[PDB]
Amino acid sequence: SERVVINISGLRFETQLKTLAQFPETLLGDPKKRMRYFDPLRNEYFFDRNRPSFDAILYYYQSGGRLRRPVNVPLDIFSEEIRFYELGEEAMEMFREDEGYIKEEERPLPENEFQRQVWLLF
Amino acid sequence: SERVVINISGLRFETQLKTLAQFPETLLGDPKKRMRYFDPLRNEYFFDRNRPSFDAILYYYQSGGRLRRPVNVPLDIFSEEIRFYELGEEAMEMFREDEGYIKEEERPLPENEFQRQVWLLF
Amino acid sequence: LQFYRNLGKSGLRVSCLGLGTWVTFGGQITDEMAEHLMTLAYDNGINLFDTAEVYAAGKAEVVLGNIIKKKGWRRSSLVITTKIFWGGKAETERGLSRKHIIEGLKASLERLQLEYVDVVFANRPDPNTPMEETVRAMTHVINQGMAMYWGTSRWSSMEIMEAYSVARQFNLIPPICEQAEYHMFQREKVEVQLPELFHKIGVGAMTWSPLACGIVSGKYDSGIPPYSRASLKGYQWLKDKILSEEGRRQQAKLKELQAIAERLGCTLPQLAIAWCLRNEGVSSVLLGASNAEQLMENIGAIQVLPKLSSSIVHEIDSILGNKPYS
Amino acid sequence: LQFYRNLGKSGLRVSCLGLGTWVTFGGQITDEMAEHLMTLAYDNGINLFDTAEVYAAGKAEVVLGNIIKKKGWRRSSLVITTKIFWGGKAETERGLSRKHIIEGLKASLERLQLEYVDVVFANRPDPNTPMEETVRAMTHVINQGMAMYWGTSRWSSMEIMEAYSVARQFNLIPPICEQAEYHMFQREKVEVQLPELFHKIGVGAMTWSPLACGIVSGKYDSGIPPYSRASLKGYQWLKDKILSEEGRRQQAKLKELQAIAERLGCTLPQLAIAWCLRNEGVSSVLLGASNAEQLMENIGAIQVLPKLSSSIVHEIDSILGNKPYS
Ligand SMILES: NC(=O)c1ccc[n+]([C@@H]2O[C@H](COP(=O)([O-])OP(=O)(O)OC[C@H]3O[C@@H](n4cnc5c(N)ncnc54)[C@H](OP(=O)(O)O)[C@@H]3O)[C@@H](O)[C@H]2O)c1
Ligand SMILES: NC(=O)c1ccc[n+]([C@@H]2O[C@H](COP(=O)([O-])OP(=O)(O)OC[C@H]3O[C@@H](n4cnc5c(N)ncnc54)[C@H](OP(=O)(O)O)[C@@H]3O)[C@@H](O)[C@H]2O)c1
Repeated sequence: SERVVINISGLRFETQLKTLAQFPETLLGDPKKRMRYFDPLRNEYFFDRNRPSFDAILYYYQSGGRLRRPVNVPLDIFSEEIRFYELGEEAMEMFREDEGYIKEEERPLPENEFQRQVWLLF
Repeated sequence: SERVVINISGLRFETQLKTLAQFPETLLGDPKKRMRYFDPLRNEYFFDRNRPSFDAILYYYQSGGRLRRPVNVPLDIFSEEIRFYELGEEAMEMFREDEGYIKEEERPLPENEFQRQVWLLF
Repeated sequence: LQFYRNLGKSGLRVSCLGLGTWVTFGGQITDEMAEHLMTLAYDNGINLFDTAEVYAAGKAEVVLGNIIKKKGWRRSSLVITTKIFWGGKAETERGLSRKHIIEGLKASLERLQLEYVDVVFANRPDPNTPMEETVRAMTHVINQGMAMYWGTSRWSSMEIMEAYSVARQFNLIPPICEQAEYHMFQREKVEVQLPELFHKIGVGAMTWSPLACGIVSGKYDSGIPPYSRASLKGYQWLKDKILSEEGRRQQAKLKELQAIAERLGCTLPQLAIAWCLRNEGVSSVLLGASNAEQLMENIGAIQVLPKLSSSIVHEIDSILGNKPYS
Repeated sequence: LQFYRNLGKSGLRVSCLGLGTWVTFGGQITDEMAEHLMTLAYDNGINLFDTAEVYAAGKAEVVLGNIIKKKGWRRSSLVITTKIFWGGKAETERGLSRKHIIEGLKASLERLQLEYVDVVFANRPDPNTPMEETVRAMTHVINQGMAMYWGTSRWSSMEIMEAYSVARQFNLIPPICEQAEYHMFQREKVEVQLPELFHKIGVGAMTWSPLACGIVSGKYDSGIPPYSRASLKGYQWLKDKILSEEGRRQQAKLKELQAIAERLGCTLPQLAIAWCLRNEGVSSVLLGASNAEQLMENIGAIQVLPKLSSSIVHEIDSILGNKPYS
């Protein structure tokens, strides 16, 4: 129940340690990864980053997995924040799907020299 | 006129005790229900929850009943917050109506074995 | 069953029973008797003694201090508390202004021949002094090593909460205890208002007049005994209460309570005192005594405490018919 | 190779080895021997001496103080530390309440004939006292010039972090050190829990019983020698450990460690002490000694420190087979 204070460029966020400990493999969930951002003088973790985005990042832990991009935050900026906080590929995949994306197919000519070469001009 | 400080995941809210005492049957209106969330070290009630939603929750008490969902908050998330703060079914009903909902009808075959059974395949 | 208790949620451990000095010390009883009462209490594990600048115009503190000095008890084994508010005839010698709290406590400490008290109490609320000034002054005397903690007396829960919020606002020290009147005929505050403060901000209750000045002892069942507090010069007000219409009503109810005492196998005073300690919210009860007999009997209330079952408590509520609405 | 180290991240510089007074001073050894041990340590650059109100019921502090006063060493050249918690039989004479910390430290300072100690430690955690009260009291005695810094002893890392957050919350002073037990058969806390506190909030470790009361010296390889701590009246508990089933197991492993000592060219005690200093998280190790021979040998652990290679450390881990999981 120990509380944690995360300061996003001046904007103060507060949560419980158990809330973050829920997702260990993320930056805020792993003590060794967030250690770098701790300010022992103010007893808070400080990130010189985008403010509007963190709300959703924190809600992700509080909700237990809900990663919704705030209406007022550009998809390119929010996606960078998701990657910075290391939420993982599963969450990222779940995210792009909802944002209306996903899809990657197309093998490739194995018989190199011949097939693969012909299948490229056809 | 005593003042109350409610801290929503770091976001600081402040109001008068009489404003909350207006709706006793809610979590914030009932001393016994909010007692659990009090932090005697900082003299505030702390909730590890969704930030964007609380604005409207507090305005509900200040306005005397106006429960409007913030444009930037998903209906599914706001509805959960309304239930958590225990605003009551009347407010909830009033809310869904405005949000464009409401409606539940359809009795059911009483003469069990016979009627109710036939009325299901017809 | 737990003889020692934390005063509220602080780290200060007091015996569930303490000994007061109002009326008796430096007044009704001889210094010899005072030394006897204190020795008896100390030897029985009681570590809490309460006094006030106003009791016998300061003589109570002088007597209390002479005993402690004479007995040579280790200061660390005692919990001395004193109250401030009425310190003299002059306009500036009363109240909870920074001036009187500092001067008042300094003078009490002088009469007590002690470097400090464990808890200093505002003897009553002060409408003429802003809360900030009072909390800053109490915090000041604690930082000066004049007191270890401070508490309130006769303050409403609203006022206690104000002192607490003011303390948090300015990084000052909140009060840790309220000294409230409590006995079978005065239950409101301790049962309805204080419990919330106890659980919310840790303020505990240290109750006084558990026998309502002797009224609940049953000694006034038929008239004003000679040498009883009610007969003392200056306590006509108490005599008026006992003989009043409501006074007669109380005495009548006490005769009903006597049967409860016999069933529990104790005397009425023991039942009355044990009753006050039945709820966690009460940290300690300050006793009064004009002789050793009274003190030895009263201390026995601790043996009764375990027998106060829900059933018995409900029964006493019926007889008293004054249980406060929550 | 660095004889002097910062205590945690504070500016206080202590020798990597300090001398304690538990069991010995005012107890097992003569004041003459105590003066000899202290002189030897001081002349060898050790500037850290630890004592406690509880050791020999205060006599240890009295002996420590008599030596400092007699030798006339400059106060500024010493780092005296003392622990508070058990200060007497009375209910209020124990714990970390504001009352006992102030009275306890004041009394220790009196027995030490010193105006102040460099570091005052809460000898152990106190469940009955809110953290705020404790941190405010420690901060208070520091502001009064009674201590320069404060530390914890036997506190979990969770409790140490609580004191730190409470200090930040109220603008108080955080603790700078934890006095933890540490030797080859008690590695958990110092190796798994404390390092994080060291890097995060700068709290350093000052370890005690590096030889597990003598057990790791190898002197108990075959029975309880006469005059050893395990034979002293009152340490039957230690004797029980040595002869226990687990006791025999340890002694067996020590015979395996002896080969490591010979390879490094040192005695077992020197290896055991040097082992404790192998990681930065440990600021200093408090030694114990009943005679000058023991102290002169133990101080030699500093020459071994440089030889403790990863390979050697891995080897000792195999023999002990008790390396804690991170
Ligand atoms: N915070 C405040 O403003 C405040 C106000 C008042 C008091 N107090 C504190 O509370 C303490 C206790 O108050 P209190 O004196 O009113 O207490 P109490 O318990 O209500 O009354 C004690 C008095 O009743 C009589 N008595 C006690 N035990 C008896 C027994 N077993 N049999 C017969 N008579 C008995 C004695 O008077 P007689 O023998 O003379 O009849 C004795 O002096 C004070 O001394 C003071 O420290 C605080
Ligand atoms: N924070 C706390 O709660 C706490 C608790 C305990 C101790 N401490 C501190 O830590 C200090 C050290 O603890 P400790 O006394 O247990 O230390 P230790 O190093 O584990 O044991 C020292 C004892 O072992 C024996 N010994 C030492 N060197 C030896 C050698 N070369 N050969 C043979 N025997 C040797 C001696 O006892 P014999 O000669 O009598 O056998 C000596 O008294 C204490 O004095 C105290 O200041 C703190």
